[PDB]
Amino acid sequence: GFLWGSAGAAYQIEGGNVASDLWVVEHVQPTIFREASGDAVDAYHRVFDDIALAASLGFNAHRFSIEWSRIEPEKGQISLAAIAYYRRVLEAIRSHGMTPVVTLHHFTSPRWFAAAGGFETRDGIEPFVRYAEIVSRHLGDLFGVVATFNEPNLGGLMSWGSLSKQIRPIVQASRASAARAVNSDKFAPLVLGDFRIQTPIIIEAHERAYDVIRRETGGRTPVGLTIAVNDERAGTPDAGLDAKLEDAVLPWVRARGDFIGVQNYTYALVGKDADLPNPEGVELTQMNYPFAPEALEGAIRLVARHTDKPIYVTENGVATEDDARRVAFIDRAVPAVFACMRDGIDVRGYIHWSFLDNWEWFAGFGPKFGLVAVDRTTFERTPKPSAAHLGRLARAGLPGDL
Repeated sequence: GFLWGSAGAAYQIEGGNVASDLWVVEHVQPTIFREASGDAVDAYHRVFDDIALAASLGFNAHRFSIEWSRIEPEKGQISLAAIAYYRRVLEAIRSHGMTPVVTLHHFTSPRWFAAAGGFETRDGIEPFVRYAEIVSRHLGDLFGVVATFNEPNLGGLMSWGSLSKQIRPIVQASRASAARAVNSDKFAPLVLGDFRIQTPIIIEAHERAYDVIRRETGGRTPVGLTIAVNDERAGTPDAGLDAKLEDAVLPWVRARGDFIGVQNYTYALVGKDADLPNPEGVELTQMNYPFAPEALEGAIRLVARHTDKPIYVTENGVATEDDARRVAFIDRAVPAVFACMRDGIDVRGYIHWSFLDNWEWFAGFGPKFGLVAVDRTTFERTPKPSAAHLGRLARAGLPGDL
């Protein structure tokens, strides 16, 4: 049945991911990271409590990522302890009646992989595939739904914003500093790589990993990818919508796969060659883009205009210090999904970002996306009202129409 879940990503919640490329990036100059990820919210130790709490809130699905840097800290060196740890995670999700939604790659890579150029060179396809195979061999029988890559299209999507053009040389500088730090001519974390180079290479790696995963799970597990999708709206009559979609959406939607994971937060006003500034008058989130749950519908519709694949909402949420606003956002976001399904669009789940307040990459711990707050001295969890709220929406489930 329809999935009702919460989401997290390993690097943003687990803590201690020293083997991951973004750690090196975190500790060089110049600095693009506000704040070290460090311990995040210590979900490495608290994950089982989090799973029991999620089940208890009424969710039937649990999205999490497997951190490749734990499984393969050095090239060709496989951590059986990390594989067993993630198997305990999966079995804990199953034990509490939930469908595991597993992300194999969520922005970060092992240091050596970035140092070899990551996905900016086709040499990067082979290791990922092999990684996707190993985990599939060891854990595949417990997978519920599998996304190979989380938002590999983010670079192309945000290349239409002004921020990315302004910060770009600082990002490339910290890349070069990291490369020096690891004694390499290259350091290319996926989320810091050039989307124009990476997009076809990553797509190729996804289709190969797709075949391998389908093989290792006897074709019984949906395998796909997730992409960031705005509600893209024409901001001037000569909007570059066609070009932006070729840059950021269409190649990913057209790749082989069992579904498209739609991850939407807001709308974008698209000019001729770049996005337009935010319309002022309008409420923003901590991420400094408009508060807009209805955008979800647009996003879904957008994807449905260009594929017949089933759609999962693998991320949807709001960064705010005021949880009442998240309650309103959710009360408007779920009916948007329902509208899309009433028009025959095949949506198969709604997964909220995020379960916990966690480390929001460059912005640090500032942005509060979670249904559950965390004291980062004790790592105690305190559910916000929205947690039990969305829980009750999950129990209510689909309307009679659907």
